[PDB]
Amino acid sequence: STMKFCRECNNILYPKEDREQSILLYACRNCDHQEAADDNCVYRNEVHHSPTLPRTKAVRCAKCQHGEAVFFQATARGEEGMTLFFVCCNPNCGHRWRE
Amino acid sequence: TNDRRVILYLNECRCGKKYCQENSAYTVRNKLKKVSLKDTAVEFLVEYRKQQAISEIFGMDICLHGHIHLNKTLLEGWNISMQDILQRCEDAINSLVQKKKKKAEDFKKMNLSVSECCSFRGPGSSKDSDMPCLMFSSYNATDPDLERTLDVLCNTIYPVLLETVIKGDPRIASANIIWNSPETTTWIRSLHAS
Amino acid sequence: SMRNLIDIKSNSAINKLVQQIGFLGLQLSDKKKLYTKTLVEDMAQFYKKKYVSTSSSGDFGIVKGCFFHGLDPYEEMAHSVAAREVIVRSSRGLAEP
Amino acid sequence: EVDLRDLGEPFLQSFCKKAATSFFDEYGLVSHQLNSYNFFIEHGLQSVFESSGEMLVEPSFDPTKNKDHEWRYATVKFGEVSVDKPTLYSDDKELVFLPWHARLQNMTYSARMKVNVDVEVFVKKVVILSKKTQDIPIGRIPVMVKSVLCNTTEKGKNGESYRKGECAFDQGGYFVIKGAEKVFIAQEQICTKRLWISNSPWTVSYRSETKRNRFIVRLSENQKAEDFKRKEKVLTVYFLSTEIPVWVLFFALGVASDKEAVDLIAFDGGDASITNSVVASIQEADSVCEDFRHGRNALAYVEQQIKGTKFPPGESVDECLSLYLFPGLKSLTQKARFLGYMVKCLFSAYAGKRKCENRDNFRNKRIELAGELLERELRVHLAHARRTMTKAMQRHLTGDGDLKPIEHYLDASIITNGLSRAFSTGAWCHPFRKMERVSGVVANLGRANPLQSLIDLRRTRQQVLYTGRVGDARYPHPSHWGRLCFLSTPDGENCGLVKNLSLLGLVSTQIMEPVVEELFDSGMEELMDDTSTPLSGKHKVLLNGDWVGVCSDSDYFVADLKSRRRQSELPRQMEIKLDKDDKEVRIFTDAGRLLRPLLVVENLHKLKQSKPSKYTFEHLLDQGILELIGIEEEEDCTTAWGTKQLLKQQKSYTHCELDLSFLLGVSCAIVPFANHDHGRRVLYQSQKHCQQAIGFCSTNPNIRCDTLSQQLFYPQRPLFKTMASECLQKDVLFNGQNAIVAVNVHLGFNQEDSIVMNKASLERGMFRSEQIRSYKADVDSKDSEKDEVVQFGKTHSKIGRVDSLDDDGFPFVGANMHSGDIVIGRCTESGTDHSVKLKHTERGIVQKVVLSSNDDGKNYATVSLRQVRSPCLGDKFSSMHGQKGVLGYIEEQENFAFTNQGIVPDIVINPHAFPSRQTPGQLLEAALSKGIACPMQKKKGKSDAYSKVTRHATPFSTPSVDDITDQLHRAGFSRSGNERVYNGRTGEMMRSLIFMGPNFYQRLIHMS
Ligand SMILES: [Zn+2]
Ligand SMILES: [Zn+2]
Ligand SMILES: [Zn+2]
Repeated sequence: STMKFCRECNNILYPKEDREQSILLYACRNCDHQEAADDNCVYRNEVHHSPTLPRTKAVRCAKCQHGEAVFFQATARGEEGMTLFFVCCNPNCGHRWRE
Repeated sequence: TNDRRVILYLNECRCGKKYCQENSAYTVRNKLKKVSLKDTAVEFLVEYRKQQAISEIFGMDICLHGHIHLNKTLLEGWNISMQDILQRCEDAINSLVQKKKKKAEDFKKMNLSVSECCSFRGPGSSKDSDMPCLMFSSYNATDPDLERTLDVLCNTIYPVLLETVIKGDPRIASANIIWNSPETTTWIRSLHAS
Repeated sequence: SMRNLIDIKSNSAINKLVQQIGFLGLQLSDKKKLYTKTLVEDMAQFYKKKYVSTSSSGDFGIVKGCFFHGLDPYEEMAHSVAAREVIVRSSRGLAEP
Repeated sequence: EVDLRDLGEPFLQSFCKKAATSFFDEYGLVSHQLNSYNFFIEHGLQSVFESSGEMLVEPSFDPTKNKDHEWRYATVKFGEVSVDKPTLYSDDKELVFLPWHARLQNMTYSARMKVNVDVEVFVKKVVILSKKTQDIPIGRIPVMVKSVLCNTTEKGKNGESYRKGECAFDQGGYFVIKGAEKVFIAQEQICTKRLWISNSPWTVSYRSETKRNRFIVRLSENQKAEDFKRKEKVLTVYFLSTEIPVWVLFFALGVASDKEAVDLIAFDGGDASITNSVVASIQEADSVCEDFRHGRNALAYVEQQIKGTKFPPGESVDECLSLYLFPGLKSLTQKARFLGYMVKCLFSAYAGKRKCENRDNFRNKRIELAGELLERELRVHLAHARRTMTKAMQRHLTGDGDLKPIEHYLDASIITNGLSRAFSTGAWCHPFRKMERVSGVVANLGRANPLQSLIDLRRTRQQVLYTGRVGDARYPHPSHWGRLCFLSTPDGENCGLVKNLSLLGLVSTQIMEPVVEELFDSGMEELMDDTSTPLSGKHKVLLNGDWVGVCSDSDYFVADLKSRRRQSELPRQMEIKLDKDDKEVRIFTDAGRLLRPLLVVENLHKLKQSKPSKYTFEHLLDQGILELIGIEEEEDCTTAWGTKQLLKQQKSYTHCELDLSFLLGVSCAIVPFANHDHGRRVLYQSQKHCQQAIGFCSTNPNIRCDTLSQQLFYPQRPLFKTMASECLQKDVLFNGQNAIVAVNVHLGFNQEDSIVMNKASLERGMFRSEQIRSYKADVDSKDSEKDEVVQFGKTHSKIGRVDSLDDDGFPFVGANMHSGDIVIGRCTESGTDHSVKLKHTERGIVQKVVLSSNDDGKNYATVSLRQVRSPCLGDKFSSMHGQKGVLGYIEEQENFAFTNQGIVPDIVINPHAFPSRQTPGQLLEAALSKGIACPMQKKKGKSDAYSKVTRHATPFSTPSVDDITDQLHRAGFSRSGNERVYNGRTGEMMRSLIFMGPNFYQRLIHMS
């Protein structure tokens, strides 16, 4: 939602709809001035939000010789239902393998 | 908070299925781990236009249409459907106005979760309509007299849409899978020698 | 001489001697719960004092040096906040027993 | 010369040593105390008294004509204040007055203030002695020693510095209040004149210590929480009441329209929450008043300042009150812009782009020394004096009697008693609430060392606000680097709240001679006189938290400001702060920052080209080689760790520090090998054991009449050298003797941290001390009330023991006063004794008898006893490393282990003390000193053989193990530090090699 302003008073515009033509139009509240709208959105929020996954430490990896591979529940495109996969938290791993 | 914890042991072996233990470890978490609606959202757009012709109601009670867009990858990651979201939203908004609350949301619409609405996002986001679900309406004030004083009443039910739960028990605060090392270095157990 | 003045088995006084022939170790963490997280975050930031101007190896809170060979001023300051926190912890309160 | 090599490290380290010793030659170590008191006397005393014109409305009556309001409303005003040097106001040729007179006579070393008041009450508004009021007595203010008022400062060295009131160790930053030596402690306050951003209700804040009508803008309050409301900005409480929304205070100040107020704030655009917040602000604004219609339709809502206030701010509550917001700003078209800047700061803090204000970061803190504290106390007692005076002027309505305007109404004893109780009681005025009191201020001055006085004169103190999450208020914060000390602190009730000012630390005083016009010559376009919106993304230049202009390309502008400061064209105590992210420039001309000097890496290096044999510090601040830098300015400077090798590895440095051991305090910087010990041990040594060791006392013991003066016989300096002890050149910073220490098992007497000495060494004078205690009494004047006369006499009728008393009531000057005798004969004429007597444990030879008095004849008596003590079998000692013990066993000489030269140790300690307590610095110190004091063989030819000798155990720059062990190889001894001994009983070879070598030990007070 970008703010819009009046061309006579340069105050903030107030959206206001009369159902004579089924049309939205921005109106000013200062003098009397009105004009026709262009956009659609009356309000926009983008509310907010603009590891705690379980780890093991006793399994072989592919690249690094570590025990860790974090496992979370997934349902992949070639998988089925509940599946587990193992990629090490080391960035040397980079590889996702099935059991 | 010490009066609320419960430890759960799970020992049903089968002996040789090879990671049936860790599959047992996590599905019982999946039945209990709480996920909500307010976490997977991105934005929230009410808009008088784009559904003027979709407003087919003979007296024109329908003007405002609040989108609540999701993010696709988290809805596709944890295997969360879209129609069960409709199920869990509709029955909750029914079963809480059946509760003695108000008569403010009796005429809730809760239309459909579509995963592709339209080429939206006038104010700059520039995405291509990826889970824009729950495209509701709020015609409670039939023949809406004032546009701005009705938009605020479409912002007293957006919170109760955000605060609902999708997959998991509503009573559970958390659930954690930890401690692959039962030796004597850890806390008090009932059994572990084996 | 060092076999005969120290009890070999005890964990209490076998790391004290590595703090003066070996290295100290982990002097800073956010789990030593008396100084707040802000002190940790700007002590991590203060590693611009010739530690980012020259290096990025090692880490803040890790001292690679020992008491016998001496501490250059950053890890001396980190050791000072650690010893200060132990003084504050073992000094305050104690009326609960 | 651009390489900066070829004038390398022996030149640069020599220059750093010369610069540091010239620093202490110019400033000393009590510089800040003296500067703040001197500034108060020179400027702030006259600055306090300019208050008002003293109107008087005299409301008593109106029934009748002869008691109408027909007697004249008076007028009187203050002029100049004149402060004398302190004199002893006796009749028949008054005398000059000294601090030793004040100590020995139990009076206050104070000076008289005289004010040039003018009064011109004159009957012309009924329906003069401006002259003859030049010198009016107004209180008596105490005087700091070595001030611009003390009489011990006009002569430099050998005219008459020898007066009768001196020591060669005293530098005098103290007071004398009724016989006692008082000393202020530096307080710590928040830096006002700065915007402060909270986050629990999001309430960005414009503080002002003066002008107690000043406001905050708060965005995280919605007034309700039913379903939810949008966060809207309310300009909350403004005149200690009267909340207003933000837009009424926009259109009261004459904003033309919207979309310029959005450009006055000028946030990012997008970030919906911000624009939702401001449209909710407008929608809240028009709900309480129809604004922006006339010049009075919006300004008329500013109405709560009239009746709904509870406290109407003066008379004419209108646009006259618009000089209660932002007095440093001059017209409304800048005040509107500064309100927009405040709101932009709040919005930028909400989105996580500007971090909130951390209180314990010392760039947000101003330290109040003696000047500001005397400001505060004198304002309190002067306001009480003004009220007490104007109530006294009103009692003479319509009949004069005693009308002489002065010396009948203005009582000096009010301010006198006030300033006396402030020092004597500790009831110090709180800096905020003008009715309560605070306590953690002026204390006593220790005298046991000459180092305890130095430590006691350099301290700063955080108060206790409330114990609910004080946060990091007792932990070293990275802004302490170079200014306060991060090793030494007290422990206990105030661990980490009292901090020690470092060696090279300095405190700014004030900058007069205003510098707004001085900034135009490098950039600094001036601020406009209309909203409009011509303001680009140009940087902002604030002056003490005040818009005075706007510049662009600030990377050149602050470079030119620093170049004008280094050429001695801008004042030296001015910080230049370039914030590149927030697009902002701050300039500080403030009273109470913390400054320290640094080497500027010049591109020409005049030291190569000129080379004189002298460098005054005023001279090195003119060529810009050194530079006084605050805390704000330093974080924009990448500083190396010394010329040693570190300014030679690169050229990415813009400054250099003189040496790294100047980071520490006055008492921690002289400890050998001080970065090798555990931090707890260095805290012990540098806070308690250095302050207690027996050593030097004074260089005129005939005048110090105090309880328990103590002193050694043969004090010494250590064998090693540190940087700070060499630049300071005070051998009174070391109080102990160079004992020889061998680590070995004795027969079981040195267990559990106990030590074993040598009786032969004790009999040649080693550690032999000498104490002097003083006994005091008093009686009235001579005969007056202004029988109970307890006049000092003998009373020959044999009350107690009178073998040594004379006829006057006091003993003679060679007596041998015993376990329990009569020490002062304070007996009356016929009644029983009131005489002072010794208790069970005091005795000794009489040293002197001092008999002084007071103004009202209050005769004072002083008797000092002397004793000589050798250290007994219960006394306590310690090393330089927090390694203390008790002397448990004194051993005869021929039983110690002896080397092939026949050397015997003086102190033997247990080897179970070292692997646990983690002090290898004591072993390294012993090896270093043993390598110093030994001779050096193979001296014939090829060298003078005594020039590659290390004597420097500077703390953060210390010799390596290979240096020490190769020195011990050169001196002839074994490389491992050990030494072969033979036993003193069996006489044959002890199998285990013994570690020996000298160490500086200390002897502590509270003997037993
Ligand atoms: Zn208009
Ligand atoms: Zn791998
Ligand atoms: Zn949508």
